Amino acid sequence: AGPMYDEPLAPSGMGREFINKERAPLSSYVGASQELAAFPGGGGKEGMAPTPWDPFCFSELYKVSANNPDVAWLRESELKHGRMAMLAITGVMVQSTGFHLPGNAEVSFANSDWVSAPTTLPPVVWGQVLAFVAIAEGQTSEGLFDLWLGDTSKREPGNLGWGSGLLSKDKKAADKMRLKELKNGRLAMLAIMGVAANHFIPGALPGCIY
Amino acid sequence: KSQALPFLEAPAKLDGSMAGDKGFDPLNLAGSFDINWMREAELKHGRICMLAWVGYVAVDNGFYVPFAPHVSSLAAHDTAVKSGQMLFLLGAVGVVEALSYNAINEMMSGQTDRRPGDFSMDPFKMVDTPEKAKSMLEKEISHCRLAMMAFSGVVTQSALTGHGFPY
Amino acid sequence: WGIGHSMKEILDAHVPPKGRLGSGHRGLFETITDSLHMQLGLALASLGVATSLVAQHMYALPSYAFMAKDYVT
Amino acid sequence: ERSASIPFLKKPPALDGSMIGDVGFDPLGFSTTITELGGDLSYVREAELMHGRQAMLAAVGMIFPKVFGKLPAPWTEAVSTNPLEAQYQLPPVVLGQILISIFIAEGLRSRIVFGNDPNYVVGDHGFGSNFLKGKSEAQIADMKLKELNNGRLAMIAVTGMFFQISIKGNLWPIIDG
Amino acid sequence: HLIADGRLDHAGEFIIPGFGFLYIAGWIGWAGRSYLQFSKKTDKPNENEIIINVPVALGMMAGAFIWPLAAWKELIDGKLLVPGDEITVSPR
Amino acid sequence: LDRSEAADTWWGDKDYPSSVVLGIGKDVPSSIYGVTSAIAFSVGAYCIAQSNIINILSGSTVNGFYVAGALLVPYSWGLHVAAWIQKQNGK
Ligand code: CLA
Ligand SMILES: CC(=O)O[C@H]1CC(C)(C)C(=C=C/C(C)=C/C=C/C(C)=C/C=C/C=C(C)/C=C/C=C(\C)C(=O)C[C@@]23O[C@]2(C)C[C@@H](O)CC3(C)C)[C@](C)(O)C1
Ligand SMILES: CC1=C(/C=C/C(C)=C/C=C/C(C)=C/C=C/C=C(C)/C=C/C=C(C)/C=C/C2=C(C)CCCC2(C)C)C(C)(C)CCC1
Ligand SMILES: CC1=C(/C=C/C(C)=C/C=C/C(C)=C\C=C\C=C(C)\C=C\C=C(C)\C=C\C2=C(C)CCCC2(C)C)C(C)(C)CCC1
Repeated sequence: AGPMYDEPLAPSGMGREFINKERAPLSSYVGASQELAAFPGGGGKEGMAPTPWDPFCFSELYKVSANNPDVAWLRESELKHGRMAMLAITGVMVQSTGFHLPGNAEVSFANSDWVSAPTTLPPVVWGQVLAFVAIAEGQTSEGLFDLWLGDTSKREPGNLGWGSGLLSKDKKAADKMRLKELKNGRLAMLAIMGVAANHFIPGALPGCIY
Repeated sequence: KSQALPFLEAPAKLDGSMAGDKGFDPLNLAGSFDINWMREAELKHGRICMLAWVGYVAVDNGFYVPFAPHVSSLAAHDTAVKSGQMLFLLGAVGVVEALSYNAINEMMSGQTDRRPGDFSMDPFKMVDTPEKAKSMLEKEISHCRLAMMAFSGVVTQSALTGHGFPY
Repeated sequence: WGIGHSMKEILDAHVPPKGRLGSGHRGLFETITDSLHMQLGLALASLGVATSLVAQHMYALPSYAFMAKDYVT
Repeated sequence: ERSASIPFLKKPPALDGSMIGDVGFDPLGFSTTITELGGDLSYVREAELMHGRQAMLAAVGMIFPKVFGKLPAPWTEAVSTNPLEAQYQLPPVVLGQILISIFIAEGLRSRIVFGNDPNYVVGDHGFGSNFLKGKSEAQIADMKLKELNNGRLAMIAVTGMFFQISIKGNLWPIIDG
Repeated sequence: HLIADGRLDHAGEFIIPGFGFLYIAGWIGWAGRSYLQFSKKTDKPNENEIIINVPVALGMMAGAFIWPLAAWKELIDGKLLVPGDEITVSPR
Repeated sequence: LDRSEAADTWWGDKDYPSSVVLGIGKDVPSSIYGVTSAIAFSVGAYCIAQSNIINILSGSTVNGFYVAGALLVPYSWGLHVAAWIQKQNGK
């Protein structure tokens, strides 16, 4: 009695109807990429392909069980990883040039080794960073168990409310900006993990400079 | 409206029903937890501070029992502990405090109409009627609060500098 | 006295969200306090675990004098 | 609703003034839990009377050995006048024979203690009961209350005595050494 | 002495043979499952189990070489698992 | 304690538990719960760090006021759970 092939093991009157309701499809999410559909014949335009990419079909694994996450949760996690990786790749690129904050007797921000850069700082300096991340990731996360089971109502995936007003009013341009976000995030994820892999095993990224 | 803080109104639980109600509760602690426990604790602290203040003052102005060590009230605690009388008084107050466990349980559960800080000590029927009870309870709680602050000042001055009844 | 906890209340209101563990631990207080066999089983399981623990710990950390050299005991 | 002994605590539900020496003194509620269980207070009252009588006898017999005298001393010359030392200094004959006397007395009492006698009055073993024939029921209650009060006092006194002899070795107003 | 904890310095001891066995065992299980799916649709499944239709059975053995993709596809299409209330279960 | 003397605390149908589960703390505001939780966690972490990490714990000299306060970390956990419960209860 729902999209799932099986009724949820959660009982009736205590969640079953909440899990087993209709859920939005992957096609209604701004993630399609023209580059994958960049070949003669079939193809897309404006940086978006006509269909999304999912060879392993992780998006529609909810139909097997509600243990697996919903596409809302997956988009939330994708945007989170992309944003974190964008900040991370920008940080390593800026730090490796040698630019650093002034410092004083107590703190010395002079370290180009991005892997061991946090280790040089005093306990307080990185403690504040980790505490801020811990509080914010945990305060901004409300209704994420709702995005897992699929109820994109209270929370939109990726909309923390930070600067959401600058999104254009036109649907086409808003989707264009969201797609630019997703593409840059995915590129930054690949870049930061490639630099990390190059560091751990040399030669993983031949174009490396760090 | 709260009288102590005239920029905001008093909580729902401070209603005059209790003695010494100036509408002072900026933190809503008595709205967060039962107010009878608060009043009983306030009374107990104040009585202990009243007796502590007068005892400190007398021991500093020479008032000792026969067979007692002539020592300032600052070191009176240590010397009385060494003598052992401290533990006897500990047992004496512990009896009343366990009876106070029972009394507080009955008060909060409503098994009896016990007022907070009430052990039914009225040899002279000083408050056998309602208006006498209101007046004498307001006067006590005032003395409780004042002596609490006064003894905090005294003992501290004594532990900080000097000695004697004045400080 | 008033202070303390109610095991019935604790068990009844320990239920995770969205019915993960069904209705939770509702009725377990009633079944345990009514059935002596469940209590006996819990006690026997705990005591068997404790007996295995003492067996595993006496040889590893002997507490009695000269027992380590007494191999038969 | 409130105890007459502790006027800021509830009256014990079990105690209702139908017993000698009832002043509502039961903070812990032994009578209350016994009544919830189903038993009566006859056992505790009779045990109270037993302990009180024994404490009175013990108090007098502990102030005596060193007051009016340690007997004519046929054999008690060697037994120390210190009461806590005398117990470990009684001879085998006297010790065993006091033991068997109290044993036969207690064994005789045990049947009427744990029996189902409905006419049994608590603390009525028939020993010296002839004097109660003359007196009236109000006087009987007064005399039983006096007995209970004396036993209650002696239970605590003795307890003090024993500890004073143990830790100080002498009572303050008497038994100078 | 063989070290089986995950270190790739000693991969050949357990990790590589482990994946080899997993592939072969999944091959066997997939061939069996697919033959059962065929044989049930037949008019006489009971006799098809004890007298194997070898011409199609060999086909299933061959086709089971690509079982990890076939299993994933059937899982996504909801044809690997039978729903839960279509399988007998005893009185609880 | 009898079976009858127990409030109905089961909340499986609801999305959040009732404030009755907090016991004496049922009436405590969520803001007070949260701020006290933060203070408790900070103080307990400080006490544990000064007892064990910053100074290696020596048997001869242990402060005691650092052993106390280390228990506030579980207390901080309970306080922030109760803060969430009161926030969802709107109390
Ligand atoms: C009354 C019981 C008792 C006694 C007499 C001692 C005595 C001793 N302990 Mg302690 N200890 C106890 C209980 C006790 N312990 C308990 C319950 C624990 C927790 C398991 C410990 C854990 C412990 C450790 C790990 C160590 C000692 C050590 C010591 C020595 C110095 C301690 C000191 O100076 O503290 C002075 C402190 C005070 C006067 C105030 C203490 C007040 C506490 C914190 C109140 C709260 C208690 C809490 C609610 C109970 C639960 C435990 C909780 C902390 C998890 C001394 C021999 C040290 C030693 O001998 O090393 C060789 C040492 O390393 N103890
Ligand atoms: C054949 C035969 O005999 O039939 C019997 C039958 C029958 C019915 C039984 C009879 C009876 C009556 C009997 C048996 C009467 C017995 C009476 C008896 C033997 C009564 C002692 C009381 C002692 C008390 C209260 C002690 C208080 C003690 C206290 C409070 C103290 O002194 C305290 C103190 O000590 C401390 C703790 C420490 C010291 O530092 C200080 C002091 C000293 C102050 C008959 C009719 O007579 C005869
Ligand atoms: C049928 C039945 C029954 C029975 C049951 C049983 C018999 C059971 C048993 C069980 C068991 C017998 C269990 C056990 C378990 C265990 C566990 C679960 C453990 C854990 C552990 C831990 C957690 C640990 C940790 C740690 C520490 C703390 C330290 C060191 C390190 C480590 C990590 C080790 C009953 C009666 C109930 C009734 C109903 C039905
Ligand atoms: C790496 C490694 C390791 C680890 C491991 C682990 C930790 C594992 C886990 C595992 C797990 C935890 C698993 C789970 C699972 C689950 C499930 C749920 C399953 C399912 C399945 C199925 C269903 C199947 C099916 C099929 C197919 C597909 C083929 C053939 C036929 C059949 C039908 C059978 C160690 C350390 C040892 C060392 C060595 C290496």
